[PDB]
Amino acid sequence: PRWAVNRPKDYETGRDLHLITAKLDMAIREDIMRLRRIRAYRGIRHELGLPVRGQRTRSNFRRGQTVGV
Amino acid sequence: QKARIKLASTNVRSLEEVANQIKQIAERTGVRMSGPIPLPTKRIRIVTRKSPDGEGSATFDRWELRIHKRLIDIEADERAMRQIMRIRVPEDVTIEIELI
Amino acid sequence: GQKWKLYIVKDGKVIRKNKFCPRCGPGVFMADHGDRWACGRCGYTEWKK
Amino acid sequence: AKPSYVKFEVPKELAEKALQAVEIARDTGKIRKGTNETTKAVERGQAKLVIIAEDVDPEEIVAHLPPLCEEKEIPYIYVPSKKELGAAAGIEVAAASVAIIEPGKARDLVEEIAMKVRELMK
Amino acid sequence: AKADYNKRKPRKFGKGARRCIRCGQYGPIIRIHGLMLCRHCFREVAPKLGFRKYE
Amino acid sequence: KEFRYRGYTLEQLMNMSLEELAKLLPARQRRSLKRGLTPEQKKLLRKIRLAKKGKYNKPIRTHCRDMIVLPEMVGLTIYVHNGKEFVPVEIKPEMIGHYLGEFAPTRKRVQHGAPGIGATRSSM
RNA sequence: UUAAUUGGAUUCAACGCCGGGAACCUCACCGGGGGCGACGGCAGGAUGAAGGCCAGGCUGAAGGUCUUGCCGGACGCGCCGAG
Ligand SMILES: [Mg+2]
Ligand SMILES: [Mg+2]
Ligand SMILES: [Mg+2]
Ligand SMILES: [Zn+2]
Repeated sequence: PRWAVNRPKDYETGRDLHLITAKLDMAIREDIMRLRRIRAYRGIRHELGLPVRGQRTRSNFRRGQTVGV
Repeated sequence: QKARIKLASTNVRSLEEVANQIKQIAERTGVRMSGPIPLPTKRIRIVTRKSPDGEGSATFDRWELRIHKRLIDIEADERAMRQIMRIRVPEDVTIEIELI
Repeated sequence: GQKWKLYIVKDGKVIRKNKFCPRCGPGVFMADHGDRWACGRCGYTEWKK
Repeated sequence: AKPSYVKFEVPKELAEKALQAVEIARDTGKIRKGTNETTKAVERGQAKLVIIAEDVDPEEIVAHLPPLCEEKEIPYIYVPSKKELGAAAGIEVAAASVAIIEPGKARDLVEEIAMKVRELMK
Repeated sequence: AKADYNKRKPRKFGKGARRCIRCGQYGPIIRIHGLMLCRHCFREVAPKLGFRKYE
Repeated sequence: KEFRYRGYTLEQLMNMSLEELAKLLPARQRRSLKRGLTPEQKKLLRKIRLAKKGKYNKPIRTHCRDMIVLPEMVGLTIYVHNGKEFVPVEIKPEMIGHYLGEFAPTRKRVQHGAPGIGATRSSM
């Protein structure tokens, strides 16, 4: 069924495709690159390495070292 | 040929007084009466925080309002129907009459 | 100031230069847009001449 | 209208009937001062008692009532002064045209003075 | 006109659609069984309405 | 290496009814279009069509952050309010189907300083 | 850190607490635009005060204001107290 493939309604051709291995990787990379070219909000979030789907960041998502006072 | 009577109140004594008046009216004539049936009580419970501010331990009030009910079935007879229509309830009792 | 002029009224004859709205009676006067009969209060897309 | 416009003479009786019979009329009637307000009324005949004082210059906005007198019945009289005409009916300003409709208990004098003005000059 | 710049919009939902009928506060309104009272106002008028603290 | 959106060139997208275009957009855009446009969006669209026709030689400024980018808006520059000022956005073909507000950030990037007194337990 | 990230509470007895799960409203914060002075008095005002509008500019959008002139008849924040 068409509702089972991992890339329905392709952005370029309009068809229902299923990608595996390298093709999948480069398709995802191209999607993120397109978001970055137009300077969209999600593209900026991808560049800065920050959460993209609207999470709060004051408490969690901490990956670093404690700073001294 | 039978009439159904519903009563409700927040005061249990007035309910019984009105029901007893009806029972005496029915006995005072030749007429059959389906006895006063007790229906389940309505409880309205509301829980609120006490303090106006948000400081201090949290404590609560549990307020409650109780509504009692009765049900009476009696056959419609003009001699007795007028008498039960002439009885006037205290201000805290609701009464409704219907024909079935 | 005073706004009552531009009406051709001679010594004995009163005739109004600006017509009144067909919705109302005589006396209420239109503007002088020239492209359409502005009418002030009704307004008409007629392309007056 | 204005004194520098010789229409006819200035009888005392007309002024007596015109200035002294609106105080008895104001208390039982409605008042419409102003030339522009009255002009539409008199064109539409809404005017009933058109009293015109001679105080308004130039001969621009006063030059409508006489040429319109023939268009309607327009029972009208002339007022000598403007100072107390508003005191007769209205507010304490200078008024030129105090047109009223259906005054109370002012019928015989008004009808007589209207007939006199009708037979005097039109 | 000029009074149009003083009127509020007629909201049908949200916190702005309900006020206490005794003090006019927005916020913690008790909606149970059609009451429209603050949690503050209800505490002091409950005995008059017939509620009691049985337990 | 032209532009295509679902197998269509730009021109084929230009000559489309708003309903036909709505079948290509994602679900959120389709529901927003089906439910109609708000009056503010109507005024903005009127200005855009005027500017395309060859009139309105003035910059376009708008408070509508929820307007969806449409193909007929390509090539214009719009100034979108970010809360305190209007920022220019140059509409490119790969922006079809996005809200305008996505291109006008409302917060400034954070560069942290030195933690102050009370930032740790020992500093209190 | 920021244009603003509105405020209260700091041992037990502050920190899923202010019934505080804020898209608008809530809202108190930030950028911008509009509106309001019972009652007394001063200017002024039917030779019309105050007030309202078809079209078009200004504008985020707005008879808000301006352009263009039409509508309404008695009070008056342009000034002083006061509310
Ligand atoms: Mg804080
Ligand atoms: Mg929420
Ligand atoms: Mg808010
Ligand atoms: Zn309350």
